[PDB]
Amino acid sequence: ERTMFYGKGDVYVFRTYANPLKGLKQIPESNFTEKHNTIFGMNAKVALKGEQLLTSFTEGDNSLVVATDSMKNFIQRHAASYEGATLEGFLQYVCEAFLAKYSHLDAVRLEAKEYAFDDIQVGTDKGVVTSDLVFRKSRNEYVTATVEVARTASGTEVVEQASGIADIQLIKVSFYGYIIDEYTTLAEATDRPLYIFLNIGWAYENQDDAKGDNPANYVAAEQVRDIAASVFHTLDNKSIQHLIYHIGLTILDRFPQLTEVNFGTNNRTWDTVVEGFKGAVFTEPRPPFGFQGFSVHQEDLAREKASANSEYVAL
Amino acid sequence: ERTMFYGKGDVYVFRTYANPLKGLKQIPESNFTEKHNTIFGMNAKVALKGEQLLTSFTEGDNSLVVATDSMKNFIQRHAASYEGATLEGFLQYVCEAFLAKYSHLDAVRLEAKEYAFDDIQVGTDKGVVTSDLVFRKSRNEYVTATVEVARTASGTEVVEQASGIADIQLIKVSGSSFYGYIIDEYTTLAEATDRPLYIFLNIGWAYENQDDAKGDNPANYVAAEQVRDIAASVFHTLDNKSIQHLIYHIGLTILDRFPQLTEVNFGTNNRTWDTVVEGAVFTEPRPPFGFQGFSVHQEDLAREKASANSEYVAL
Amino acid sequence: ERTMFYGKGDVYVFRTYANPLKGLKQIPESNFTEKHNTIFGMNAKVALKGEQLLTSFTEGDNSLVVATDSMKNFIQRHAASYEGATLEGFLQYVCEAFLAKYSHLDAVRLEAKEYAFDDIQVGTDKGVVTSDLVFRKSRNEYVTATVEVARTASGTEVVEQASGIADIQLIKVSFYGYIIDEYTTLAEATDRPLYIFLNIGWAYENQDDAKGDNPANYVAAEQVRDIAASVFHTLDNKSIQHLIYHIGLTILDRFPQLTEVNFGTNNRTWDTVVEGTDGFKGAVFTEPRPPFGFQGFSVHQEDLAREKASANSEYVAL
Amino acid sequence: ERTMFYGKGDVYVFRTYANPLKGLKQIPESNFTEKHNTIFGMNAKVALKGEQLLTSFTEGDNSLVVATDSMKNFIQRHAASYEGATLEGFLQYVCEAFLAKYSHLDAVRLEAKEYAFDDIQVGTDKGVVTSDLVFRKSRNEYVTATVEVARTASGTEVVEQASGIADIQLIKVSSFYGYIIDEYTTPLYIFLNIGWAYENQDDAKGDNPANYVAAEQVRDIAASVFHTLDNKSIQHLIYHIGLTILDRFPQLTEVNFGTNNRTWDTVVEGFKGAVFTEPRPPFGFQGFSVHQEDLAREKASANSEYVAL
Repeated sequence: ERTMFYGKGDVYVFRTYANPLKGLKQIPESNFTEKHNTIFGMNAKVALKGEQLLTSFTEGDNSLVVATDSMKNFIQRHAASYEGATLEGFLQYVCEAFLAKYSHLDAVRLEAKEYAFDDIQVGTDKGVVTSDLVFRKSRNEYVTATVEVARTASGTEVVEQASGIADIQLIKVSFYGYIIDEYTTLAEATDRPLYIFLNIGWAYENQDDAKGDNPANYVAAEQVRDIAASVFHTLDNKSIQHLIYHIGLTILDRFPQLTEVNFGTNNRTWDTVVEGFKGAVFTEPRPPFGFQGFSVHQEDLAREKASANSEYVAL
Repeated sequence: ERTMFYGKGDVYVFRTYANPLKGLKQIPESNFTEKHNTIFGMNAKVALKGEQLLTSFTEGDNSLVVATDSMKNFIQRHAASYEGATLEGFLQYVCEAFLAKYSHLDAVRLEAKEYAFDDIQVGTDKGVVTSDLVFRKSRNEYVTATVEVARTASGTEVVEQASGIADIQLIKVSGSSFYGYIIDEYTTLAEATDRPLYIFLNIGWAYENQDDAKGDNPANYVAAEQVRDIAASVFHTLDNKSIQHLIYHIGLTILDRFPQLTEVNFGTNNRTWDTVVEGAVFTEPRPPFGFQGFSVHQEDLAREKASANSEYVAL
Repeated sequence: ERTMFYGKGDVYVFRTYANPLKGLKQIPESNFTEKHNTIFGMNAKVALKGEQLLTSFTEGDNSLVVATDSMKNFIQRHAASYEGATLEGFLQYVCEAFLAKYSHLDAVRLEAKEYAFDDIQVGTDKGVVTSDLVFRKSRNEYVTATVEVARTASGTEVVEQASGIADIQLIKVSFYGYIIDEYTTLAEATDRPLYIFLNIGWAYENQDDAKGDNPANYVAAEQVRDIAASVFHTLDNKSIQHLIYHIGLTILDRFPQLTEVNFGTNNRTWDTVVEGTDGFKGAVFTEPRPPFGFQGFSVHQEDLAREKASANSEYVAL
Repeated sequence: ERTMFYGKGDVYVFRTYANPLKGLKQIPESNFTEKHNTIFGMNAKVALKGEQLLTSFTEGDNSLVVATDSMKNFIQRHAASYEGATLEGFLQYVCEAFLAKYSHLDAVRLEAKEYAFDDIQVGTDKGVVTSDLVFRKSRNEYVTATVEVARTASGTEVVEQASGIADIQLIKVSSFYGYIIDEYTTPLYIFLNIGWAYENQDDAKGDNPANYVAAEQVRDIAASVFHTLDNKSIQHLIYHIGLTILDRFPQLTEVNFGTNNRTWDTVVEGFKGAVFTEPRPPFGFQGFSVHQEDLAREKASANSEYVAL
């Protein structure tokens, strides 16, 4: 069962004026209901797979090798012909196109990181308004997706689909009961603002929903980001663990078409230098960071809603 | 003169609930008139100078050495006692405090890079509103400042003061030109009446009256956010003929809005996108970047306003 | 099948004067036979797992929660007590120790990236020699390892063991036959020096070999790096694909106790600006646009056996 | 007196088989006496200056603008024609060539960061030897240089020349006391950037390699002094590194330093059985220059503790 694949990474693709994403589900946690797609940009990574690639390694035979530069061209050209509005839709489109073109391949995997842009405010004769010409390149959180399509008995299918928002970094300016033993740090505890990094991902029950053909069924990463921020703001969390459980429940509650929500976190909380948070001064800690990995599923939500003592609440 | 200084860098200092910056000058290019300072954070770098530091190098004599760790403590404790609202004000406060404490120092230099946070929107029972609890760590543009103070016979004086906004990254999809340049055997670049323009801007300014940067009269304090908004507004409105042309007009506009400034300076970078599918689809270019250094002064603005040939316009 | 773990990352741990690794297998591709371990340093990442952690998430109950800071202390203290000489040995030692201490855990995973130091040459009254005092922090290739241990009904077992060398970046200052279609770039090809990034990993048939208790059976990442460089130097490769197959075969040949070698590559080859006047003499190159070729591949002992049984094999070793 | 320049950065330029640098001065701190230049690569950054560039900013008039893309082409082509062996020589050559081509320029500034490669050992039928074909891209310390050339009534002159080695990171597995104690008071690992200046700037061109100071030699001096000296601080250490460099290379007028203190925190006290970890981010730093006058004074002073191999 050998590992075998090859492809091209850092395939930057910037499509201008892609079809707008409109008609997303209205939720209390967010005002985000459309994504204009004036810039539809990403960093794409494609990998090709198939048993027929073996001799390209074992014999240096390039006869069945699609050149990696050609894969780059293929992706960039398909960005021009794509008529949809979502990252997942674009990746599925491209995967399927590779398989239609190259019969000797059996699977194609696309991973993408959004090359994100913010709308900005500019002063005009009409007052201060949102620019339709100039955008800020954002180095903050960005949308992610992965689609892998493989051949099936009848054609092809998505065998892996991931959607997410990466690099959310939030601090709240307003934890006890752990195991205590010989490994516990012998120093007094101080209160600091909880500072967290979150990567949040989700999975669809019907993967076609990720294509955005019916945007009422598409989950925009920006909505998930807004849910996470809203829950962080409102909940009196007992821990990051407890917080992400409630963020996940809320996402599943707003989007019943999702089967699960997953998290990867960092705790990045500052160290106290001067105790206050009025008048307080903090600084960066030593490098070690706490982290959590956790998935929440519809079964968890159904259990909470059926429970007599659940603490789960939603707007 | 010998080079000689020492200090502490990466002195992260995060003060919570500093005095709010309020009452900034209203300008057409911006709606930014206050900075709440719920988090007032920065990465500071301090350097001490003085002829009396020589033997710490030449003889390893630490007698007159303030430990760099002690400098860190000094800065962090002063972050708690500072009652002002601006980066420049804090830096000058600390410089003067070091000089008051340590008579053997001739000069103290503080540099700072803002540790920036964005306000975010959260869903509540009252609808979607700005959170006063949760903030996003921004990896986008950030405020900068430098203050160096030297001892004098009568007391102390500011020998350098700098203010800026760093790492503005903006794209303008279309409208910018680059043609008319030298065509010789080294020229392979095709002239363009319309090419995508991606700019990186660092903008700085100097005050005629340095105490203005302290923010004690905020009507005379120039917030970096206002400068950023002017830059974006000019980028939006001007049909630029190069980044050189663009930054001249940005500089003029800043000087126009803030007559109390003597100069605006630019350290800027430029990178077009390569076209891969003509309309469009673009991709990242090879590494080389254009760059520019330029300063604009009130004399330039006066010249432009009085000239029958000027193309300078302002809201 | 829920995802559920928590831990501490960027646990930098720098042990001085760990037991030296001595007595490695001599091979033609390498002079590396000992690693003195004057500095035995790494960036460690620990994850704790167990069904009993569930209510820490679902109820905010910290009762069975080992504090992440405590995990950091645990690792750092075990770095002082570890008597072995290998990264894999240390990671397994720590995993097992966590499980012995905390009965409510089902599994513990440790990952580590070496915090690498080079020996350097210094002038002294005896001439230019290797310093035993001063070392360069290296930002080049570095050793990697992962060990995950889980509880069983009758003790514990290793459920994952990984060993590797990361971030080898090599150029050779010395490819055709691809599919050609409408997606082919319509430009003439030029010859450039092949420039590759390699991450190489391996697995042991007998996992205890990784502990280094018999160093003759321990595969040092530095030896693997030296094999890779040597094969790159000698082989007339037909592609990166072809190259890594042969690097893998050679590693398997030298170390029969390995079951597989795996690769992750980048093609980082430059673009031509000025064609050389003769070979690469007088040539000038520059960095390409960002897109990079990559390959993922594993080579197994069965591959080596096939090559040795084949009349048409091109495989050769020193 | 406004600021005004423009140019191109991240101009990666990789020349293969440049003229080897051979015949460097033998010194006790180093075995480095030649640099083969099989790869002669750098990241170059060029800036052009000239009063006649004003209207390119003020009027958007590109008539006298050399496109930054063209500057890139200019540098890369001159890498093919350069026949010397040093970074400084290449930069001066390019600066002079820009000024010869474009009369309306007043000054040209080139900065470069070496794109460094290490020689490596490979096993062959002749045993383990240094490869002549395969090299490792080094992410460790690298050579730097800056040359800026401006016009004179009779031709051109160098108005700035800099040479250095950047990002040396060294730990010593083997003091700091006596500092001020007041209310603010509560395994040495150093980062070094070292630069130097020549009395006769033409020595940087390498036409007489006995007078060329290779950054690798300076690196070897720094390491050797770090190894041998019992330092009382990083400040004290860099003074002695600087004195030593000036001693070996009398043709240098000065050596300058930019440092970091990156020393670890102790977690388990030993250094047998000792365990350390990374500290919080704040780092000490120093800036300092040492001059030939300092060395002459040390070499005549009974108070001096300076020693060299």
